[PDB]
Amino acid sequence: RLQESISDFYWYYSGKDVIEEQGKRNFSKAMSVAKQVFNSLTEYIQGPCTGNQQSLAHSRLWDAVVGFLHVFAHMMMKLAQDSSQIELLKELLDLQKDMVVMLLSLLEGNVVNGMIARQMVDMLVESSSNVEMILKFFDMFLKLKDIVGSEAFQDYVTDPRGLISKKDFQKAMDSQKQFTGPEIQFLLSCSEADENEMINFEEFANRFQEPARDIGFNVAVLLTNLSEHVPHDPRLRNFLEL
Amino acid sequence: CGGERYLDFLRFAVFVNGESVEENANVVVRLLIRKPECFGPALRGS
Amino acid sequence: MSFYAALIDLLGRCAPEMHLIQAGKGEALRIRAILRSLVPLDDLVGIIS
Amino acid sequence: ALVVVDACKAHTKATSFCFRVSKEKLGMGPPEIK
Amino acid sequence: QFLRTDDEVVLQCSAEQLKLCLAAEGFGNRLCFLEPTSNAQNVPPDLAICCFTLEQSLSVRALQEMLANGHRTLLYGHAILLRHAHSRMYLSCLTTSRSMTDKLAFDVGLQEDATGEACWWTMHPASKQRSEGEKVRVGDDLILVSVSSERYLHLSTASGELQVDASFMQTLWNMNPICSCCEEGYVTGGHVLRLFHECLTISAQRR
Repeated sequence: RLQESISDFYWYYSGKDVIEEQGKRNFSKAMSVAKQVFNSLTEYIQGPCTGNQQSLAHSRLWDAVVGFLHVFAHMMMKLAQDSSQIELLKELLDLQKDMVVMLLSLLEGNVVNGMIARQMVDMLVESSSNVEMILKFFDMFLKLKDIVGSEAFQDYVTDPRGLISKKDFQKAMDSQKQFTGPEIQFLLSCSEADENEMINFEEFANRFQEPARDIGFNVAVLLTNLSEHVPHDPRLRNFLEL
Repeated sequence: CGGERYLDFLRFAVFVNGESVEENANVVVRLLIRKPECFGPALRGS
Repeated sequence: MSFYAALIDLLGRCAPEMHLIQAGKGEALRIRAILRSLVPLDDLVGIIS
Repeated sequence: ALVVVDACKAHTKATSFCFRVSKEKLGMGPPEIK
Repeated sequence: QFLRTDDEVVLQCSAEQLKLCLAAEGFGNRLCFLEPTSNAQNVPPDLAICCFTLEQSLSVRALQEMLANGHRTLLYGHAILLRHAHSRMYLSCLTTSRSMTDKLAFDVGLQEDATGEACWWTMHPASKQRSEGEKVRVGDDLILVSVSSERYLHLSTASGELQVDASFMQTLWNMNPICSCCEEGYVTGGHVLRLFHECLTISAQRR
């Protein structure tokens, strides 16, 4: 009942651009209770009590995390447009940390090719559209800090403060052609104009490197632990190369 | 005469200072069409 | 004749305000749609005459 | 039906055809016919 | 064991109880009519214009922005756009009424364009058996309400014979799935095909 509640709150704010003050604080109250119910869910499961392990699996957790995965791939791709949403984004990602740390412990201590691990992967292929969006979001802001340190950007900085113009940065990331087509203008809207002569790639490379660290950590722990438990599966081989 | 001691109260529930409130006007008309017997027997088929 | 008369006036003053019709807010012109459908217009002419 | 017949009076006992591969004494479906 | 998006389904009501359904003419007589399938042993029922597919199932808050600006399995309290299979157009409620009784009830029809002010149908459970938010088990008694006119699609009885209408009166229905995800290049029921071997015709009294 929390999931379709707050996803209904997302559709109300799908239209307009920014989130005001009272809508922000009602959304912070919305997940600080959801952080508690995940923390209390994983303590029924933390000791390997198989009497609870194969009882959550037949319950309705599977569509519960699916609806939570739908708002996670849309909120962080909308809350990354303004510098005054960041402390909410600083506390949305750790909620997503605190739901996969449950999801680690659900499949722990099992056999190599088990059924819990077999029903662990069908959510990943049922939500295959919007697990890509979080997987892309961990790529744009990790490829950037290697591009911005390369020697190609020194052939584009001319200002003494490093304020690369937006008209020059568009050809810059088009030159080092590791990116894609439509992604490089989404990165334009994630910067700040300040009369359009400034993007200030000092802060823009590491504004998101800090808070997205440990949530980006344990998703590698998922896709490893699913791989070397259930091998020879085609759909998991269609994930980790992204 | 039982309705005239009910519908007078609803008249003060969706109207203040000559302006019609909107958060209450929507919710009252959902209810009294979910049960059509709140309308009289002339509204069902006289 | 006072019950049906005092039924209509609350259906009257629950009709949405006119400046919520210039904005096409889908409730405010579907509440009017149901409210226009219940009592026809010509029957209102018979009472007032 | 041994000819075609009116659909308003075509009984099961009147007409009931059936696909087989020979004539021996005899949810979603299984994928048999190609 | 459940219902499913992109399934050919068929409406069924039962009311002198029988087994009824909803077929539509298409390209002329867009007002929907009713047909009985309780008598399959002596007569075939023409059910080939009675099959409906499922396209969208989304929540009643989600579609407002859709009116402003692939397998999602369906739950109660959702909203459903369902289309006619043969005639290709969508089912909808209407504005006028041929009730001839001032019974304050519109009558369903079909619509070409999917500009969905009125061609959406929401789902509702029968009693305290199930409730809001649970999934839709196969073969269940539902209640369908229009989003626009907010009426129930119900079976009319008192007006001589029986037909469908759109009023404030509850009426159970059914889903009864007839198709699913078929396989590559096989044969199923209800289709249309040829009979080569140079074929198997009939003439242009033509028996």
